[PDB]
Amino acid sequence: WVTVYYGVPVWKDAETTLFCASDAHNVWATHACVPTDPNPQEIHLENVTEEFNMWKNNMVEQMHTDIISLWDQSLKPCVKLTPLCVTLQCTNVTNNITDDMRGELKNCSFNMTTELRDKKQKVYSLFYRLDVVQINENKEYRLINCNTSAITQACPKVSFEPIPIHYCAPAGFAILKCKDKKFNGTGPCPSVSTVQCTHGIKPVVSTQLLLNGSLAEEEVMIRSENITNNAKNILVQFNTPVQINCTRPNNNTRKSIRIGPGQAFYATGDIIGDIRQAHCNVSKATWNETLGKVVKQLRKHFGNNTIIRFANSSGGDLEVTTHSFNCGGEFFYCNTSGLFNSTWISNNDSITLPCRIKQIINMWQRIGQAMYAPPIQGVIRCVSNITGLILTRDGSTTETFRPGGGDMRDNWRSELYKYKVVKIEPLGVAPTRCKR
Amino acid sequence: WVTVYYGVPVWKDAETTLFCASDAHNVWATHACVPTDPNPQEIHLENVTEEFNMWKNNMVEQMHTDIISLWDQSLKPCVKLTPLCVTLQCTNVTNNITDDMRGELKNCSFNMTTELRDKKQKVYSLFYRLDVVQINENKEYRLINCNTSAITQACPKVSFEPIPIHYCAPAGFAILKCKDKKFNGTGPCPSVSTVQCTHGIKPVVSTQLLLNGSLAEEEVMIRSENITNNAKNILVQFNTPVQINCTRPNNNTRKSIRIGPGQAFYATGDIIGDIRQAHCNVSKATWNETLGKVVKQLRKHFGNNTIIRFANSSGGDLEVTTHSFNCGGEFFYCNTSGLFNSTWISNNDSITLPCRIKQIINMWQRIGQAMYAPPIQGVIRCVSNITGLILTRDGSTTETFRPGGGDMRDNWRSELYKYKVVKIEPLGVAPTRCKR
Amino acid sequence: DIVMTQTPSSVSAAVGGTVTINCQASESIYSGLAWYQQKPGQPPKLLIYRASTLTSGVSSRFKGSGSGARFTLTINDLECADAATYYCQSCYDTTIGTYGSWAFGGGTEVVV
Amino acid sequence: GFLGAAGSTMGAASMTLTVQARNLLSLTVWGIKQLQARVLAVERYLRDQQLLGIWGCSGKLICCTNVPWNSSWSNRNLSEIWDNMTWLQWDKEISNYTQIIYGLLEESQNQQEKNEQDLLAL
Amino acid sequence: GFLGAAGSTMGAASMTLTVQARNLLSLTVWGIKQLQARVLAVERYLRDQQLLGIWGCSGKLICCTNVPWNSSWSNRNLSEIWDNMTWLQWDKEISNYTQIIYGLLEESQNQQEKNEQDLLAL
Amino acid sequence: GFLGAAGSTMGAASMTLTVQARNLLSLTVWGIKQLQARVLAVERYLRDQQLLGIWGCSGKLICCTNVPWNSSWSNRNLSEIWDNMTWLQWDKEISNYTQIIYGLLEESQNQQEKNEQDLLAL
Ligand SMILES: *[C@@H]1O[C@H](CO)[C@@H](O[C@@H]2O[C@H](CO)[C@@H](O[C@@H]3O[C@H](CO)[C@@H](O)[C@H](O[C@H]4O[C@H](CO)[C@@H](O)[C@H](O)[C@@H]4O)[C@@H]3O)[C@H](O)[C@H]2NC(C)=O)[C@H](O)[C@H]1NC(C)=O
Ligand SMILES: *[C@@H]1O[C@H](CO)[C@@H](O[C@@H]2O[C@H](CO)[C@@H](O[C@@H]3O[C@H](CO)[C@@H](O)[C@H](O[C@H]4O[C@H](CO)[C@@H](O)[C@H](O)[C@@H]4O)[C@@H]3O)[C@H](O)[C@H]2NC(C)=O)[C@H](O)[C@H]1NC(C)=O
Ligand SMILES: *[C@@H]1O[C@H](CO)[C@@H](O[C@@H]2O[C@H](CO)[C@@H](O)[C@H](O)[C@H]2NC(C)=O)[C@H](O)[C@H]1NC(C)=O
Ligand SMILES: *[C@@H]1O[C@H](CO)[C@@H](O[C@@H]2O[C@H](CO)[C@@H](O)[C@H](O)[C@H]2NC(C)=O)[C@H](O)[C@H]1NC(C)=O
Ligand SMILES: *[C@@H]1O[C@H](CO)[C@@H](O[C@@H]2O[C@H](CO)[C@@H](O)[C@H](O)[C@H]2NC(C)=O)[C@H](O)[C@H]1NC(C)=O
Ligand SMILES: *[C@@H]1O[C@H](CO)[C@@H](O[C@@H]2O[C@H](CO)[C@@H](O)[C@H](O)[C@H]2NC(C)=O)[C@H](O)[C@H]1NC(C)=O
Ligand SMILES: *[C@@H]1O[C@H](CO)[C@@H](O[C@@H]2O[C@H](CO)[C@@H](O)[C@H](O)[C@H]2NC(C)=O)[C@H](O)[C@H]1NC(C)=O
Ligand SMILES: *[C@@H]1O[C@H](CO)[C@@H](O[C@@H]2O[C@H](CO)[C@@H](O)[C@H](O)[C@H]2NC(C)=O)[C@H](O)[C@H]1NC(C)=O
Ligand SMILES: *[C@@H]1O[C@H](CO)[C@@H](O[C@@H]2O[C@H](CO)[C@@H](O)[C@H](O)[C@H]2NC(C)=O)[C@H](O)[C@H]1NC(C)=O
Ligand SMILES: *[C@@H]1O[C@H](CO)[C@@H](O)[C@H](O)[C@H]1NC(C)=O
Ligand SMILES: *[C@@H]1O[C@H](CO)[C@@H](O)[C@H](O)[C@H]1NC(C)=O
Ligand SMILES: *[C@@H]1O[C@H](CO)[C@@H](O)[C@H](O)[C@H]1NC(C)=O
Ligand SMILES: *[C@@H]1O[C@H](CO)[C@@H](O)[C@H](O)[C@H]1NC(C)=O
Ligand SMILES: *[C@@H]1O[C@H](CO)[C@@H](O)[C@H](O)[C@H]1NC(C)=O
Ligand SMILES: *[C@@H]1O[C@H](CO)[C@@H](O)[C@H](O)[C@H]1NC(C)=O
Ligand SMILES: *[C@@H]1O[C@H](CO)[C@@H](O)[C@H](O)[C@H]1NC(C)=O
Ligand SMILES: *[C@@H]1O[C@H](CO)[C@@H](O)[C@H](O)[C@H]1NC(C)=O
Ligand SMILES: *[C@@H]1O[C@H](CO)[C@@H](O)[C@H](O)[C@H]1NC(C)=O
Ligand SMILES: *[C@@H]1O[C@H](CO)[C@@H](O)[C@H](O)[C@H]1NC(C)=O
Ligand SMILES: *[C@@H]1O[C@H](CO)[C@@H](O)[C@H](O)[C@H]1NC(C)=O
Ligand SMILES: *[C@@H]1O[C@H](CO)[C@@H](O)[C@H](O)[C@H]1NC(C)=O
Ligand SMILES: *[C@@H]1O[C@H](CO)[C@@H](O)[C@H](O)[C@H]1NC(C)=O
Ligand SMILES: *[C@@H]1O[C@H](CO)[C@@H](O)[C@H](O)[C@H]1NC(C)=O
Ligand SMILES: *[C@@H]1O[C@H](CO)[C@@H](O)[C@H](O)[C@H]1NC(C)=O
Ligand SMILES: *[C@@H]1O[C@H](CO)[C@@H](O)[C@H](O)[C@H]1NC(C)=O
Ligand SMILES: *[C@@H]1O[C@H](CO)[C@@H](O)[C@H](O)[C@H]1NC(C)=O
Ligand SMILES: *[C@@H]1O[C@H](CO)[C@@H](O)[C@H](O)[C@H]1NC(C)=O
Ligand SMILES: *[C@@H]1O[C@H](CO)[C@@H](O)[C@H](O)[C@H]1NC(C)=O
Ligand SMILES: *[C@@H]1O[C@H](CO)[C@@H](O)[C@H](O)[C@H]1NC(C)=O
Ligand SMILES: *[C@@H]1O[C@H](CO)[C@@H](O)[C@H](O)[C@H]1NC(C)=O
Ligand SMILES: *[C@@H]1O[C@H](CO)[C@@H](O)[C@H](O)[C@H]1NC(C)=O
Ligand SMILES: *[C@@H]1O[C@H](CO)[C@@H](O)[C@H](O)[C@H]1NC(C)=O
Ligand SMILES: *[C@@H]1O[C@H](CO)[C@@H](O)[C@H](O)[C@H]1NC(C)=O
Repeated sequence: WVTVYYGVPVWKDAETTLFCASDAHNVWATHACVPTDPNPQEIHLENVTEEFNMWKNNMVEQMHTDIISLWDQSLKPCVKLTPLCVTLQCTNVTNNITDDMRGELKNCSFNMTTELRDKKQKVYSLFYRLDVVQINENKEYRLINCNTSAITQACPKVSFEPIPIHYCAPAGFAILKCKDKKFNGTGPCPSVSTVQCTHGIKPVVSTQLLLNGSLAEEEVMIRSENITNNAKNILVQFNTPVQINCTRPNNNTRKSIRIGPGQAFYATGDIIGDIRQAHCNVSKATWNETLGKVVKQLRKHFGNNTIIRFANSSGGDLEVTTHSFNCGGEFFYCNTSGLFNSTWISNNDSITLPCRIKQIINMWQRIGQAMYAPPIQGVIRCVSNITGLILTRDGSTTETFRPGGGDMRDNWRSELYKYKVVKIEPLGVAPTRCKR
Repeated sequence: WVTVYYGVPVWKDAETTLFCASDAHNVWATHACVPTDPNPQEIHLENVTEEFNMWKNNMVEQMHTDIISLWDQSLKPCVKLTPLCVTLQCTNVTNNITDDMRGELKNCSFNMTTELRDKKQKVYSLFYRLDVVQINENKEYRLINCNTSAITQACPKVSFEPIPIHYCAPAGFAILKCKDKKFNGTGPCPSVSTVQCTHGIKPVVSTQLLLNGSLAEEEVMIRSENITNNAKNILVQFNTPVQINCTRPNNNTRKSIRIGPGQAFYATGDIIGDIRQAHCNVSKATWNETLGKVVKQLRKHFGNNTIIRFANSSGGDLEVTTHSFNCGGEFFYCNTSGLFNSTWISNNDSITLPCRIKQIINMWQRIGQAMYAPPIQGVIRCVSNITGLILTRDGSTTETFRPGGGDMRDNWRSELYKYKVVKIEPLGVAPTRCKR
Repeated sequence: DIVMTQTPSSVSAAVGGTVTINCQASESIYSGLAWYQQKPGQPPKLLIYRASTLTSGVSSRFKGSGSGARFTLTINDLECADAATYYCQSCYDTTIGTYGSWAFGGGTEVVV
Repeated sequence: GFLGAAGSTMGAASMTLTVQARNLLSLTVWGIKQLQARVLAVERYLRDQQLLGIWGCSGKLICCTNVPWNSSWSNRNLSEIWDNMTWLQWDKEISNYTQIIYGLLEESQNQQEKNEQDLLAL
Repeated sequence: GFLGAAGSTMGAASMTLTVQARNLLSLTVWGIKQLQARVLAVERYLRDQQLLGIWGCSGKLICCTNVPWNSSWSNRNLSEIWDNMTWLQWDKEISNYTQIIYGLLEESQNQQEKNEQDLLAL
Repeated sequence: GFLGAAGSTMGAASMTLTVQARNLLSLTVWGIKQLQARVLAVERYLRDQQLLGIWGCSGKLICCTNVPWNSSWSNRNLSEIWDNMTWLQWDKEISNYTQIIYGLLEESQNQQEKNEQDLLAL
């Protein structure tokens, strides 16, 4: 009566270690990944439904951990800049500088160490206002992190380009994927297929806007753990890109300073041509249409005649109040208020966002490990696809939404929401009419 | 009809990871190897031929990588000498010094750090000319690597003796070996046998001459990737050793200087007795006979009446123009022109080679990691077996050959040329007359 | 360690016509075989080397072939040219990898 | 397709059992992680094979045993189980008897082997 | 000798099959390398055993199957293959049909096991 | 109990053989140590299974062979060995013949498989 069957096609929810694969000096060491399958297979499961939950998906946690650990390993061999924690004697840059950019750059000089222990050298360099603090309340200044953390120079040969990786299941596991074009992140998913590896995902880091991800295939999607709870984020995925063009219109020079045997510091040298403010342009008509689509869908949760208003972010550190990104190797902090300034009532041009630049970066919102971004010579221009927003509710007929930042995890759960990891359990039994 | 057989004696070329074994404070950590088999077996394969290629043998690559990595691990716990990058005030040693050695040693003094951060000490030591550069074009000098690399003192307790290791295949693999006494490195090898482990191979490092390897059993062998191509090396294996006796006839003292808590630097102290030039002696008659044998075999590739001439090396750094070796813990750079000075026409005494000594060593031709060799007290004498040469063609009836250096890989492919790694593939099928 | 077996030990003929001598190696010698003719009173003379090449001290009358471990010698016409004992010699010892280890089988007496 | 039979009924799915069986074996970040994953995959494989060995089903995808169905585990008809239900549904229906059945299978095999020795000793 | 049969003919070599079978299992430099090598050796062993399981040849060095020889794979005679050829030569002669034969063996075993269950259910 | 049969006689102990069989598989300090231990445990398991395969006892806890007892190994009576002695005592009594018996078992199995092929070819 009891018949034992091996190879039974059943599974259970499971948490395991995933490995990366890559389709082939990068900060994320993507060369360390397993080469991908040039033609991966996908199997449709007929008559199979499954329950998914993107808010409890541990694939997000592994991606978060791998990214931070790789980032830290990439700085391990790079030169430390601790000899720079000196008193800087410093004044402003006033040569051909545009107003409202005036006061942003400073010309500082100091006594730096050199190749021999017995010698000192006088050097000078330019710094951005956001990287220094005044101590002598020319005036004495110090680098902003000298009383809290060590500063490590990023290696100039290492790229920050967000080259995508694929996550792949180990033997004994499978990754289930949703195909439902309207899936909102939780509950039954009527159309499921299996893959061994995920689509390539770019480890892009941003705050208020998501700059280079996937677009919704059909309708604009609004996803949240609750919607109702004002303590939760709302992730909005666009079904069309919004093009954004960013620039740093200052032709800079770069020079190296030897600070000890085998070690050098890269300093901003001087500026060729006039000094101008960094900025980003967003097409105006596209932005307007894009919000109109978002509002029509937000209203489904708030009421047919509910008014929706957008407002800018709350006060706080640039890292949480501005739109930040790494592009061309520079770290931009842009003012987004020009994008969130409207009230939506029931029934060519551009928006220019001014930006600030910082060289001393606390990359993962951790304290004690500061990275110094060496300057880049020449002029930087970037073009990217805005694919979505992170919004919060500002919380009786009007709702107000504000952009905001969030955990790094929220920028990855937006791509991994369709995937689930299960383990295969091949043994099972059933009654039959046979006996040995 | 189809019968499946398991344990079928067939194999394919393969690349895997080999592990070391050793027959049992050493720089190569040979104690970390698997103890060897006191009586290893070898199986002759009757009626089996195989194709070998020593120029594409990946066993060479693993040996190269293991040696470099072990070398670096051995210096990990050793004291750094960065406090020595100071201005040295320095003069010549003129006390009882032999002419043509005069100017080689210098008496330098400097302000060194000490146990307490608040104190400095005046110390002096002797340096070889090749380890310093003049900066003030007594005169100011600096150590030669202070503008390019960190200097690490080798631990005085660590031995550089080239204790041999054996490479062994993992389960599922076998190492095939040639027995053909005239095998020239490529093509069919009529007599093959199997081993699990290789013979012991000494990790000896040298340039122009190979100082302690295997000898040819019968005839002198000339091996090359091409012979015809002037861009390729020719490896010549002797069938008899040539004895070479090297010495450093200077009785030196050694003293330690405390440079900080738990740290000390080893300095050359002073010289007891007269100061003399380091040198090596090669028996003259043996060298002459040995070249005559090499020439008779070289002519087989160049023509019956072709004249063969030997000449010394081209200009460049000592690391590539001289014969270098590590013996007794000292690093010698010897002038070999006395050995390559003849023209060979169709149809007791000694050769003395003067030598130079360096303490700051860029061991693997890498830049950024410099090793400092602490001095050795007393007098050093070494005796070794020259087993072969690395020659290149200086490229119409006369051929000229010059000794030269090469990759470290060429000193190991000369021992591993007889071995090949294959993997075993035990399943196969064949037609038979049976059916279940 | 290579053992050569030679057969027949005694071969004869009428005057005129051919006879053959066979030789079997215990292991392939990859054609490293030599044939020698030893008349009473002298050392053996080399006739054939590397299985089938003549030394030119011998005419086309002596021909042979083979490969691997098995070889034969054919004497095309016997005019009472000899009363030699013919020997099969291995010139390569595959167990050593050299040409410095030789082996001979017993010989064959040819009578005519 | 590896899980292609997931939507098939039990009597339809258990014909493609080798499809899943063939896919069970298949110091830096992304370095040490692979070594650890490989070891665990091997352990899982071996535990399942050991159980088939213990129950006397080694080398088979389908094996009959001599253990009776106790009814209370599932009182469904064979024509209902094999034709109108999938393996996922079945696995849920009797998930809590897994340990009962395995214990019964183990004892039966021990008794069988002892009896075979008594006959070979005759 | 582990590869001692390499120069033997197929019909001579396949008598010493256990010689090779017995030798398949046998953070510093030369530290981590051994751990990685051991794991891979285990995986190779298991993949070969799984195939013998799937084809119904588990536990045997020599097993007959019920799959016909298709001739086009090799049209040699049995007296030629078994007596005048070595396994290295044979492996080269039919190397490109390896995947064909394995697929045929797998399907045959699945059909056999299903039929045995139908008989035990009778 | 895992070693509960240690004090039992041989004829009593060899009824609970699955108890021990089921327990054979079960970069920081206490990190790397577990990974190394797991690999070695797997290797030990596989070596024992390979021997049972080679001797023709795969899948069994108890298997009869066709190898005779040579008497000189132990000249005790069956009623003495099975009823008045434990496995620990027995293991000591014949510990030095272990390699003899294993060699005999291996050759016997090779002869048996070759003969079975000759019959299936008939
Ligand atoms: C969103 O996606 C877009 C599109 O993929 C991406 O824009 C790309 O950014 C990279 C880096 O800023 C650009 O690549 C550079 O192009 C210039 C053109 O002359 C080259 O000179 C650069 O090479 C130098 O810098 C390299 C830095 O590692 C060095 O390695 C190299 O040796 C040179 O020094 C470099 O190729 C790329 O062209 C754009 N793509 C387009 C279409 O413009 C954008 O950055 C993404 N957004 C975000 C926020 O990540
Ligand atoms: C080619 O091979 C030859 C022969 O093997 C080899 O010569 C050997 O070199 C070593 C090292 O130079 C010699 O060993 C030394 O012998 C002296 C004799 O009194 C000892 O005092 C030495 O011991 C001191 O130094 C050790 C260094 O680690 C310390 O550990 C120890 O505590 C002592 O301080 C040491 O034993 C050896 O004697 C010679 N062999 C002969 C026969 O002379 C040669 O170097 C090789 N060539 C190359 C280039 O490698
Ligand atoms: C390191 O120095 C900075 C700069 O003085 C300190 O940050 C300031 O802390 C005061 C505390 O009330 C704030 O009002 C200032 O606005 C802060 N300055 C900036 C630039 O944010 C910082 O707290 C010091 N760190 C420690 C550990 O004392
Ligand atoms: C971001 O940009 C907006 C406008 O470009 C800045 O808004 C101004 O803020 C001052 C603060 O009191 C107001 O008085 C002005 O009326 C605001 N202008 C507008 C058009 O609203 C805003 O301050 C910028 N944010 C930051 C952090 O600099
Ligand atoms: C470090 O200092 C050395 C010594 O001055 C530099 O090497 C010299 O470079 C010049 C360049 O033309 C050569 O002509 C000299 O012959 C070199 N000297 C020696 C001793 O080789 C070296 O280049 C400096 N390193 C760096 C990175 O600048
Ligand atoms: C190696 O030794 C040889 C001779 O022992 C040196 O050769 C001398 O070089 C100078 C350079 O112009 C010549 O004028 C002499 O005539 C050479 N002597 C002989 C006998 O040829 C050679 O320079 C030494 N090499 C080095 C790098 O010092
Ligand atoms: C999904 O379910 C449908 C029916 O619910 C299955 O359809 C059967 O397909 C077979 C194929 O030959 C037909 O013979 C049956 O008659 C179909 N069912 C009905 C009710 O007509 C379909 O095969 C299922 N998918 C899978 C993977 O089994
Ligand atoms: C290598 O080849 C030779 C022949 O080519 C094999 O010799 C055979 O050895 C067996 C041993 O009993 C004899 O019965 C055969 O008659 C021999 N062959 C001939 C043509 O006489 C030798 O055994 C082969 N080596 C291996 C390992 O098989
Ligand atoms: C330990 O030894 C004692 C006797 O020396 C064993 O006792 C036997 O227990 C069985 C249980 O049914 C009885 O039938 C036997 O008659 C007992 N022996 C005697 C001499 O009466 C006891 O079982 C042993 N323990 C173990 C684990 O076997
Ligand atoms: C530098 O910036 C400070 C900021 O308030 C300003 O007061 C000062 O006048 C500036 N100096 C120059 C030279 O512009
Ligand atoms: C900084 O001061 C130095 C002093 O001479 C000057 O040469 C340099 O141009 C200044 N840099 C800027 C950007 O004002
Ligand atoms: C360097 O040190 C000297 C010492 O008196 C000081 O006067 C000078 O201002 C320092 N220079 C800088 C740029 O800090
Ligand atoms: C997602 O859709 C499901 C469909 O029933 C719904 O229950 C769930 O509440 C939706 N998610 C949110 C955040 O509303
Ligand atoms: C958040 O979701 C839970 C789900 O049950 C719900 O009970 C809770 O009320 C939600 N939060 C708010 C503020 O509604
Ligand atoms: C943004 O628009 C302004 C409008 O005049 C233009 O001058 C500027 O160059 C644009 N910026 C970019 C990045 O194109
Ligand atoms: C970005 O640059 C492209 C260049 O062709 C331009 O067409 C596009 O309109 C620009 N986007 C914005 C927002 O100005
Ligand atoms: C979009 O354009 C229409 C045109 O009249 C305008 O009324 C509306 O306010 C615009 N919306 C935004 C967000 O700019
Ligand atoms: C948002 O806009 C208001 C307008 O007055 C401004 O005061 C506030 O500081 C802005 N928020 C940020 C983060 O700039
Ligand atoms: C928001 O809209 C008001 C409408 O008059 C405008 O004055 C204000 O400048 C706008 N804010 C931004 C940041 O553009
Ligand atoms: C910056 O100025 C230098 C001066 O020659 C010029 O060569 C370079 O192209 C300029 N860079 C840009 C982006 O204009
Ligand atoms: C933006 O989206 C368009 C859609 O087709 C795509 O072609 C383009 O490459 C995207 N740009 C980026 C930076 O991904
Ligand atoms: C030291 O060596 C230099 C090298 O040219 C020489 O000129 C100088 O005279 C030497 N000094 C002594 C004291 O010998
Ligand atoms: C170096 O100079 C010191 C100074 O007194 C002297 O004592 C010592 O002997 C000198 N060393 C040599 C080798 O000349
Ligand atoms: C040590 O420092 C003092 C400071 O004046 C200097 O005079 C002396 O020459 C230095 N000594 C050496 C050996 O460098
Ligand atoms: C080695 O010997 C083989 C024998 O045929 C020959 O073909 C090959 O060219 C030789 N190697 C060189 C470098 O000549
Ligand atoms: C090097 O060897 C290759 C082998 O085919 C040959 O073609 C080439 O000509 C050789 N080089 C020279 C310079 O002959
Ligand atoms: C080399 O030969 C010379 C000849 O006089 C001798 O004095 C010297 O000691 C020898 N060197 C060695 C290392 O034996
Ligand atoms: C090396 O020293 C030994 C010591 O007996 C001597 O016999 C030999 O000739 C010397 N070799 C040379 C090249 O002088
Ligand atoms: C070897 O010795 C002979 C003796 O006459 C001499 O002619 C020949 O040139 C010598 N060769 C060398 C390389 O010294
Ligand atoms: C080789 O000998 C010649 C002889 O004049 C010499 O000039 C040349 O520098 C020597 N080569 C080396 C590396 O010493
Ligand atoms: C090379 O031979 C010539 C021949 O006269 C000789 O003068 C010269 O010194 C020799 N070179 C060396 C380095 O011994
Ligand atoms: C060096 O000199 C010291 C002085 O006593 C002596 O003891 C030692 O043996 C000498 N070393 C040699 C190799 O002669
Ligand atoms: C040199 O070769 C001879 C040859 O028998 C050997 O005995 C001696 O030990 C060898 N010397 C070295 C250093 O290997």
